[PDB]
Amino acid sequence: PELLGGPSVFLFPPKPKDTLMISRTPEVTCVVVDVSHEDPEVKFNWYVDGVEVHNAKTKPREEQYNSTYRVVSVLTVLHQDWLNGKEYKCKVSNKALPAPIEKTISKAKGQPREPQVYTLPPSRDELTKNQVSLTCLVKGFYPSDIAVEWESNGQPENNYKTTPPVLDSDGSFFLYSKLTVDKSRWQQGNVFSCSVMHEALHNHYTQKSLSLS
Amino acid sequence: APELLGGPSVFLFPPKPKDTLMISRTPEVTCVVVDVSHEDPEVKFNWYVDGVEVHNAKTKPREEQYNSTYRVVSVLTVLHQDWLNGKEYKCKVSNKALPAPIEKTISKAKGQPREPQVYTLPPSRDELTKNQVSLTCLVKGFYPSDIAVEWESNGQPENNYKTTPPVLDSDGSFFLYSKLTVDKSRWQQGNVFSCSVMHEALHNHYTQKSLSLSP
Amino acid sequence: APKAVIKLQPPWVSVFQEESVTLHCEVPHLPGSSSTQWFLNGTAIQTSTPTYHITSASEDDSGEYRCQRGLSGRSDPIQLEVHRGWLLLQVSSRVLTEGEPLALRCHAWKDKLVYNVLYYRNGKAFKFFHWNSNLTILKTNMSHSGTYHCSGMGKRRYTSAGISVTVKELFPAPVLTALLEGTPVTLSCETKLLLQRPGLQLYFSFYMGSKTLDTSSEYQILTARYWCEAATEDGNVLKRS
Ligand SMILES: *[C@@H]1O[C@H](CO[C@@H]2O[C@@H](C)[C@@H](O)[C@@H](O)[C@@H]2O)[C@@H](O[C@@H]2O[C@H](CO)[C@@H](O[C@@H]3O[C@H](CO[C@H]4O[C@H](CO)[C@@H](O)[C@H](O)[C@@H]4O[C@@H]4O[C@H](CO)[C@@H](O[C@@H]5O[C@H](CO)[C@H](O)[C@H](O)[C@H]5O)[C@H](O)[C@H]4NC(C)=O)[C@@H](O)[C@H](O[C@H]4O[C@H](CO)[C@@H](O)[C@H](O)[C@@H]4O[C@@H]4O[C@H](CO)[C@@H](O)[C@H](O)[C@H]4NC(C)=O)[C@@H]3O)[C@H](O)[C@H]2NC(C)=O)[C@H](O)[C@H]1NC(C)=O
Ligand SMILES: *[C@@H]1O[C@H](CO[C@@H]2O[C@@H](C)[C@@H](O)[C@@H](O)[C@@H]2O)[C@@H](O[C@@H]2O[C@H](CO)[C@@H](O[C@@H]3O[C@H](CO[C@H]4O[C@H](CO)[C@@H](O)[C@H](O)[C@@H]4O[C@@H]4O[C@H](CO)[C@@H](O)[C@H](O)[C@H]4NC(C)=O)[C@@H](O)[C@H](O[C@H]4O[C@H](CO)[C@@H](O)[C@H](O)[C@@H]4O[C@@H]4O[C@H](CO)[C@@H](O)[C@H](O)[C@H]4NC(C)=O)[C@@H]3O)[C@H](O)[C@H]2NC(C)=O)[C@H](O)[C@H]1NC(C)=O
Repeated sequence: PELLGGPSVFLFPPKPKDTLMISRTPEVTCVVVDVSHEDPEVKFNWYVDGVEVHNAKTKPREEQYNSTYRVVSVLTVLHQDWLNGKEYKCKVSNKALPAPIEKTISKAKGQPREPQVYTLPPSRDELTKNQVSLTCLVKGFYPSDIAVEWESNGQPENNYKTTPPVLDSDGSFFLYSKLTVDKSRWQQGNVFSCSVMHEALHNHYTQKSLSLS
Repeated sequence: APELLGGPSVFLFPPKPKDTLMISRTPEVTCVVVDVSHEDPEVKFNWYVDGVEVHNAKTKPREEQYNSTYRVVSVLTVLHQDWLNGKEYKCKVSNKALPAPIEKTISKAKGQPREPQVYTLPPSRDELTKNQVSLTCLVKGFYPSDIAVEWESNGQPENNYKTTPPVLDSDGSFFLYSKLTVDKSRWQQGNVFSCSVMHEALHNHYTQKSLSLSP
Repeated sequence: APKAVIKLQPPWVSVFQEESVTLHCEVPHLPGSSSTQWFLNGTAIQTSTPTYHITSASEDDSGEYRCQRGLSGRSDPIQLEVHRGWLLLQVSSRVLTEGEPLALRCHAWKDKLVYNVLYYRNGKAFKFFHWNSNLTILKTNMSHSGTYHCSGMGKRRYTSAGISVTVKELFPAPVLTALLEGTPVTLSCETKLLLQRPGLQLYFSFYMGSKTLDTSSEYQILTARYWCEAATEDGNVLKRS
């Protein structure tokens, strides 16, 4: 105890889509909260697998609504570095801290496993209603970092929801994605696609189509 | 040393969803008190069903956790219709490490109940190449999230399944998916599998949808 | 003879159960060996010494205290509340006038330690302290009125109950109440007292940009060839046109 008090530090991973497309910019984010007005200056040190890097971008402090300050530092990461399991450490220093605070984040460990993507048409019983549910089953993938989207004729589908990843018996994850479309469009044979982005997929994506027979 | 301010904490838990819908079962609310110090171990419970105190609650003995604290639990049986009508259940904990008795209250989730729609989805054409195969049960449009989903076949429980958490849908209701994994042998032999769902908005609180190969 | 006055030591009008507080009945003309009459909610108290010591406060000690000694008037009441809780927002007074300091304390039960304390006004935290610390607002204005409470971190995050504090306004802001050269001139300032202040009176001034022109409550040319500034003598309640 004794020296209790001072800011806290939270370290956030990059978005899964951002690590799987080389044109996007994946970033790890180090957020310091509970910074006082009296001791406002915060210092960040970033390490990648234990050696310091100097290209992080640190935003100026911003007054929160609870009278405290918040300071954010963003480190752009290389896609392959994150995918290859490198450890990103943020070290936060401030005179209200008697010893710096260090946080470490990396990709979940374990051999990556490729997801299987199965589209399932609406059940016959659901056809009697106004809207029908198209379902994308994605199973057998590891780690849980994944992205699921729907598309038809080059445009996104607005009305879909995806369950969180669920741990399955064999240690892999599965999820379902429900796209709600008007029964008229489904019966007019319009083709709907479910796109899955995951690191264990060739080119980090696969796409499965689904339409009425 | 001047110790950090603080004492025990209290958590009040609702009955399991299967216990609320079957009169065959007994639903119960559970009051758990953690961080109970050895130096002040005495815990007192007062239960109030909708304001009036009741006394049918039984408290488990003090059990020490390895973080050198005590964890005392008091369980109180509740009536089915009282829980589902909206009765407020209040636990009152008293301890000398507390400045005042801590009070927590639990009740069924408010909001107009909505009936769940249940649909069985057979395996995908492409999954038939595997020898372990997925049977899917979609349950959508239900409120509140309190639901129970199981699988049966030939009078026996099929337990090799997993069910997603409830998910908030665009229309304010909830949906989930249940995946039952069966060997492709059983699916092609023509066995009938059943998805059993229990929810307060169901008639008789129960509905089941069955699934087997079309031809 | 003047009125008696009660003083609290500590000055906090809210205390925890089993805490200690001493009440002092002070008559400005100091008296010798006269008895002190103490009252709780109009009911006299056995104690007759010029101070009253509550050793282990209980709910029976809550209410309005007044006192009186010799030929003094009975004091204005002091309200004491006794509470239970993890944290208590202690104030020196519930009612104040503009320019009178307000002292706040986030008091932890049994004087235990909390850190990362927040002070709240009207639900919004306006001050943060890594280590538990009192907080004093010296130049109070009516905007400091509200419900105050506090929070802090012990083994868990704990939060005090609210308590309302009023800072009464002393006088609104001024303007100046008012052509051919060679000119009759009548001009005044824009405010007078709001509380019944018997022995208080305001000082007014007349400024334009940097060129200024006192207790003079009326400004006037010889015959005519801007701002009225209203501030107490203490210079702690400033209002401008
Ligand atoms: C004063 O106020 C500040 C500010 O709060 C704001 O203002 C006040 C006034 C309020 O109005 C408040 O509601 C406002 O939000 C307070 O600061 C807060 O402090 C608390 C702690 O007291 C923090 O709580 C942690 O939150 C984590 C999650 O935070 C995210 O989600 C919340 C909402 O859920 C958001 O509000 C946050 O901002 C975070 O949001 C994320 O932000 C990331 C970075 O910006 C985003 O990632 C980046 O995204 C960008 C795009 O913009 C790029 O793409 C980048 O590439 C990408 O990296 C991200 O998208 C975004 N997410 C979302 C959903 O928006 C929790 O994870 C954390 O829990 C951990 O720690 C707890 C201990 O405190 C513990 O109990 C938990 O169990 C958990 O512990 C973890 O457990 C797991 C096991 O499951 C372990 O494996 C882990 O190791 C372990 N971790 C740790 C660290 O131990 C906390 O709950 C809160 O985040 C913070 N808010 C903000 C805004 O900073 C402050 O507290 C107030 N002071 C006082 C005295 O009250
Ligand atoms: C000392 O040890 C004890 C013992 O803990 C256990 O023992 C050892 C071996 C350790 O390894 C521990 O890790 C281990 O867990 C500690 O006691 C624990 O104390 C914490 C609080 O510090 C409690 O956390 C709360 O948990 C509830 C939910 O807890 C259920 O789920 C756990 C698994 O997920 C399970 O372990 C629990 O036992 C409990 O499980 C339920 O048990 C009952 C049996 O009676 C059964 O009927 C249920 O079916 C069963 N459920 C399941 C899923 O198994 C969680 O809800 C609490 O979070 C609330 O409060 C937080 C702030 O306190 C807040 O951050 C949250 O947001 C949340 O707030 C709620 O938010 C929701 C919205 O999401 C809102 O609707 C609510 O209104 C709101 N409520 C409140 C009150 O705010 C909280 O996280 C542990 O449960 C408890 N463990 C046990 C076993 O009692 C103790 O802390 C240790 N002390 C120290 C100093 O370390």
